[PDB]
Amino acid sequence: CWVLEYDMFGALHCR
Amino acid sequence: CWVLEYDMFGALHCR
Amino acid sequence: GDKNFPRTVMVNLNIHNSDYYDRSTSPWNLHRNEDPERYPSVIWEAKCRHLGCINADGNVDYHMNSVPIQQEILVLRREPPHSPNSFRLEKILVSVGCTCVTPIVHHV
Amino acid sequence: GDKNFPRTVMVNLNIHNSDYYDRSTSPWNLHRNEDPERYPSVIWEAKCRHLGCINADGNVDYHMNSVPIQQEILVLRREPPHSPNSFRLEKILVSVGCTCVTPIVHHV
Repeated sequence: CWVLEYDMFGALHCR
Repeated sequence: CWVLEYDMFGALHCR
Repeated sequence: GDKNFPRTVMVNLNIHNSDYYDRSTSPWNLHRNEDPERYPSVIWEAKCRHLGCINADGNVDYHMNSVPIQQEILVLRREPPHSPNSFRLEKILVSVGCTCVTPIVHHV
Repeated sequence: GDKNFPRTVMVNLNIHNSDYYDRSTSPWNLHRNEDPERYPSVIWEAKCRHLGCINADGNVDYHMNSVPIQQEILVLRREPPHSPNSFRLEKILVSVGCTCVTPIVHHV
């Protein structure tokens, strides 16, 4: 999981 | 900071 | 997974760089949770007080809905259990407060 | 500080264990922020759309206030800069959404 981001709905994602 | 806690207002504190 | 991805990283834990729950038309209560295996050990969860929203007369209006605003937050889970210096990153879905929304109702 | 407190801990980064912004009487917009020195690198900030709250007619009622619901969240800051495996724990105050509150107004 090199890139961890929040989406606009408050959930985290591995990008 | 052995003990890290949220208070009921959403702030973090070292206890 | 990617073998170049670090399975362990170092983290320095030294961080350095009125209330709405009652006054809101979608008021909420707060529930405490404590887990010594988690850092932070104490988190609070908002629970909406009512199904509807409070109107100008102080009564519940059921034509509107109180809903919780949620987000995922990061915490550290001790791994192995009781470890003072070894953790796994963890995500938790928390309710931060409530808002008042127009319901989904079809005029069929 | 306490000399027994670990100044560095290990963290395994492998995590394993409709929308209200528009429908709310205190609606909000979302602003994106990206910083590659932060993990998570992308966070979003809610900004309340209006000073007042939306009434049954779809108009802004200025006798009520839209206010942001905020909480501090934990993130990791790369330290030294650009480090792939060394961080400092950091806290950020984020606005998650908005709620509608009765204003503080004195009948003097």
